[PDB]
Formats: sequence, structure tokens, C-alpha cells
Amino acid sequence: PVSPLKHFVLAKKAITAIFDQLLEFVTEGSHFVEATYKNPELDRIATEDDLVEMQGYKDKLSIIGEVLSRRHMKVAFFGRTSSGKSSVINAMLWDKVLPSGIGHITNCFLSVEGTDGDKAYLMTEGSDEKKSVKTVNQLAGCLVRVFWPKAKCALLRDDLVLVDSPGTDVTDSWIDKFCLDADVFVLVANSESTLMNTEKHFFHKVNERLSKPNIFILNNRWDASASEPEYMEDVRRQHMERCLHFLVEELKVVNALEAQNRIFFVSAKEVLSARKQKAALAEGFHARLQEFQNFEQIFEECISQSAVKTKFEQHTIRAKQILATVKNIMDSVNLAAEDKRHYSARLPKEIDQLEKIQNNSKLLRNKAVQLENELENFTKQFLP
Ligand SMILES: Nc1nc2c(ncn2[C@@H]2O[C@H](COP(=O)(O)OP(=O)(O)O)[C@@H](O)[C@H]2O)c(=O)[nH]1
Repeated sequence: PVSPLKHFVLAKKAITAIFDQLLEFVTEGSHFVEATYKNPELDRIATEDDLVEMQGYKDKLSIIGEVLSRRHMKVAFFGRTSSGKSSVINAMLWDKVLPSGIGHITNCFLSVEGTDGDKAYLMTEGSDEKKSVKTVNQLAGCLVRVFWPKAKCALLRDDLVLVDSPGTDVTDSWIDKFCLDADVFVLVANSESTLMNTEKHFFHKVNERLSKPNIFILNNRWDASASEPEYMEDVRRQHMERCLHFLVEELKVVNALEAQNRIFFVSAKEVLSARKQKAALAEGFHARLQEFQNFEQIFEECISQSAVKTKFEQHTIRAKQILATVKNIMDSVNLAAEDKRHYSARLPKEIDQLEKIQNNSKLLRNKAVQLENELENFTKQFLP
């Protein structure tokens, strides 16, 4: 069972390798354009504008590679205090990463990301110090970053970052600082209550600022109706009706069939206890566990596909534009050299020098075409 998050990992590896090659190619092409422009025996074969363009591309292709190397998937959890946001995150991480009662006292956002080390730690905004996660109660707009060993959670190994927000009912400017790059928003609701307008309004604001945000609703604490099956079915219908209407008719972010794959009824407490033990069950436990596992699979499929487009499409488009321009420059150099060869070149040494320029510009043009093909292959595989 291969995690869908590997789609993102593979896309990130592919696009970073393309940009490594692109930087090397533009560096080589810039050296060629410079030598051609600077040759005192050549007039107007490569222009000063040709060189400035190539150097400008060279000067900015490195930071694209470094920026791409740090791209990650991000899921953000929202909901009323004690709905179960921290517990859902812990269940997905298979451990008690965010401590008990942290939701009572946290007024900062808490993010969880992977670390290559074997020791968990946290970092605050104004330093590089790695602090004990045992101080997270003291440290928790503000953001506290929790780092958890990648060897312990496959989600973190596969470049997912999970963000816990302060309770919606006791606090937006949240969107700008910690939501412009979130790929998925998860509303955690208390299934013993009813979906509230305070929660709806927040996702209305996300919806107005982002084009078709990916939104899941987890009706948590579903174990509270265990052994009440007839009751459970009717409460499920009522929650489903209200959650469907919100996603489909109010937000209009999903049609009614796809909405079935965005609303789930779960017990994060049961799931965490089952998973911490893996490293006398209430009635319906396994059905609820299976529903949480189905949510995780659908969530991973959603966020991996979505994040590849969101995080990598613009730079893929830019790389194609850079290559088209470099090809145009190589075309211009070749054409100017060949024109000169046939219009006014006289001595066989001048002719041989122009033929070398033609040949090297063609070698570079063909290298650009090969990188265009790699970008087309990337687009076909990763950018539907
Ligand atoms: N019965 C039950 N209790 C839960 C569930 N999820 C969380 N809780 C409990 O509800 C309390 C608050 O949960 P927490 O995850 O801290 O809520 P948060 O404030 O939204 O982060 C804690 O005591 C949890 O143990 C659940 O699925 N079922």
C-alpha cells in the first residue's frame, strides 16, 4: 500500500532535478553568449541584450531550486475548543505529539513537521534554539513549530506539515499568515453538538480569498453514540444534511457526490489509543477506525494531487518560458552568424569562426529542446 503522498515526493524530486539541469544549461549558454558578444572580431552576432537576458536568468535560477527544495504539503485544522483538533493530529501521527489539554491553553498556532534527527524538539519565532517539546505548554498571532522524528511518522517523512489552530470560538488575520499556502483545511466538529455559524463564517472567509479550497469536515467524538445504532443513524443523517448543505450549497466548493468523500464520522481518541498500542472495545470501534482510515487515504490523495499543482505549476511554466527565450537567443545567434557568413565574410578563418558559432549555438538549442521535453513529461505526469 503506497501512500498517495509519494506522488508529491516524486514530483518534488523531478522538478528540482529539472531546475538543477536548467541552471547548469543557462550557465553554459550564458558563457557562450558572453564569449560571442565580447569577441572583438565579431559584430552584432550576439547582442548586449542577449547577454543581459542570459545573465538575468542565471542570476535567478538558483533561488528557484532552493525554494523548490523546501516546498511541502500543508494541512490546517480548525474548530471549536475541545472539538478534538489536537487529537485528530495525534491520531494521524500515531502518537501523542501535541500534549493533553494543549487546546485549552494554546493561543498560538502549532505546526508539526518532520526532523531527520531522532529527538523531538520545538522552535519559536525569534530564534534557532531547539527547545524541549516538554515546554510547549509555556510557548503556546504566534506560531510554535514542533519537530517530530520522520522515522516515527510516514506523513512527516513524506513532506506533510500539520497545523493546529487556536479555538475558533475564543478568538480573521489568520488567513494571511498561516493559510495562504495550506493545501487542505479540516474542520473538526464535535458530533455531540451542531455545526455552528462561527465555524461556517471562517470557512466563508477562506472561500472568498482562495479559489476552490479543499475542505474536509470531521465529525469527531462519534464514539459517544456507540451502542445506540438506531439513534446513531438518525444523528448521522442530520449531521450529513447540515454538512452537505454547507459544502455544496453555501460554499459551493464541491458537488453533492464528491461531498460524500469530504465528510466523515470518527473518534480520534479511539484511533490514537489503537495506534499508540500498536507501537474491551466499544461497539462499532472497527467501523469507526475504518472510517478514519478511509478519510486518511482520501485526504492523502487530495492533498498530494492538489499540492503538486499549487506548489510547482508556476515554476514549471516559468522554466518553459525561460527555455523558449534561450532558444530564441540561440536562433538569433545562429541566424546572425550564417547571414554574416553568406553576406560579407571573406577569409576562410572568419568563415570557420562563424561556423563554430553556428555549431555551438545549435548544440545549446538542442539542449534546450531536451529540457523542454523533460518539462513536458513532468507536465503530463504531474500537472493534469
Ligand atoms: N470521547 C472522545 N473524546 C475525545 C475525542 N477526541 C478528543 N477527545 C477529548 O476531548 C478533549 C479535547 O480534545 P482535544 O484534541 O485536546 O481538542 P482541541 O481543543 O480541539 O485540540 C480531550 O480530553 C480529548 O481526550 C473523541 O473522539 N472521543
